[PDB]
Amino acid sequence: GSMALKRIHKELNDLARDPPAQCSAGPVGDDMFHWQATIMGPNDSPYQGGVFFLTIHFPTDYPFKPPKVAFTTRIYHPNINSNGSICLDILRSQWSPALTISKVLLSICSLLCDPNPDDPLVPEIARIYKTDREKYNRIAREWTQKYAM
Amino acid sequence: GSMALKRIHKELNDLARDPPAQCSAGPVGDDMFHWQATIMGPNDSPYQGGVFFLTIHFPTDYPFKPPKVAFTTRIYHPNINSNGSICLDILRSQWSPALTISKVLLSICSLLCDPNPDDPLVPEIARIYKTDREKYNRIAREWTQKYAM
Amino acid sequence: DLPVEEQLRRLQEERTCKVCMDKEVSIVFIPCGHLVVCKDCAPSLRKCPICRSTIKGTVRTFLS
Amino acid sequence: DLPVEEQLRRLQEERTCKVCMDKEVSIVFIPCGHLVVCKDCAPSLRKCPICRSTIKGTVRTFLS
Ligand SMILES: [Zn+2]
Ligand SMILES: [Zn+2]
Ligand SMILES: [Zn+2]
Ligand SMILES: [Zn+2]
Repeated sequence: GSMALKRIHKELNDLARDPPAQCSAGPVGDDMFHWQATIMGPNDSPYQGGVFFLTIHFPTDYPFKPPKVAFTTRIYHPNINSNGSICLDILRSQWSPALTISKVLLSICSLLCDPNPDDPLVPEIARIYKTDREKYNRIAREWTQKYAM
Repeated sequence: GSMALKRIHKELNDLARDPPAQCSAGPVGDDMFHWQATIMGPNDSPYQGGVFFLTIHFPTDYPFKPPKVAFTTRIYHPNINSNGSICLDILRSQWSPALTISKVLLSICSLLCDPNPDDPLVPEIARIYKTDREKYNRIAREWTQKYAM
Repeated sequence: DLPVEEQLRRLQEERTCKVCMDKEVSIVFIPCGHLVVCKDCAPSLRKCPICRSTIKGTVRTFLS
Repeated sequence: DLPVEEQLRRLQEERTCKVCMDKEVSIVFIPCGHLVVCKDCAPSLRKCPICRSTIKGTVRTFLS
């Protein structure tokens, strides 16, 4: 290569040794820059059970720019839009080359477990979430039923 | 301890794992600061065969001051006096805490293999050595015979 | 500390550059004081990748 | 590189302070640039123990 290349090869090669808890990812074709992750809906979120698939796309000048990550799977979460885009700090402003694809998946997981108050990507969902979890989680698990599993 | 203490303990503990080629040393009593080395006259010096014993004395503020080292064994060498003292750069001006007892023994060895022109501790011996090795080595091995083995 | 391998995989991993993650770390950041990247990765960075403290210089390390 | 142990004994030995040889190295010398002693041993030294270059300062390293 490289350099993103020789880097991403380690990334991948490490994600094999020590995969992040809930999921796995990898190259789709021989194009090492186009990845697909599968994330296994985390227990004690309202997404447990269902399985979710995400698309990873490394920029040519990764790790200095953050990778493009977005759910292909349908999902009910205030920080994920109807088109798949994720609303996460590291994915945008807070990204650092120091942090790995492995590490981002994790934070996505934890984001599914704990959505946000200031960030609402979909204001439709956020409001229901704010002080009516009861309702929120029903629709959350309902979608998990319908589209995830 | 320590600190010289905890240091010297490693010194010793390492000199066991990886002893310097020709010799070994260690504490005499429980006084870790009074050591005795035995150095095994190096092959292709005129001292081969014979065995030599040296006395090591660590200063209380070792490694910042160099250890006191001197042959108890008799020896014919321009850089060692009739009383046992060694004339070596590191033993005096060139000492550095970075370097170990192990490392000094080595340089003593190599000093026995290659004496000096500017340093003559015993000018009596140096002159014979200068341009009459023939003679020098005879007396050198002769002493090895008489006192070393 | 658990037997056979590691630290070793881990020990080297603590000592390798944090961005190329290939070359060994060599550069202390000024002023943040992190010894966390190799000589080569440095120029491409404005802020130290660890604390987002902005880099203003480098000291090179000689483990000689 | 030969099997079981080492580097490890050796790897740690490359990373440990050069004078107390107990505590891990933490300090880059100014100006000689050696990262070769731990915080504690430094004060007792005028010259860097490796190259007899005289010390004029220190930078502290944060491997965080
Ligand atoms: Zn690098
Ligand atoms: Zn920093
Ligand atoms: Zn130290
Ligand atoms: Zn130096």
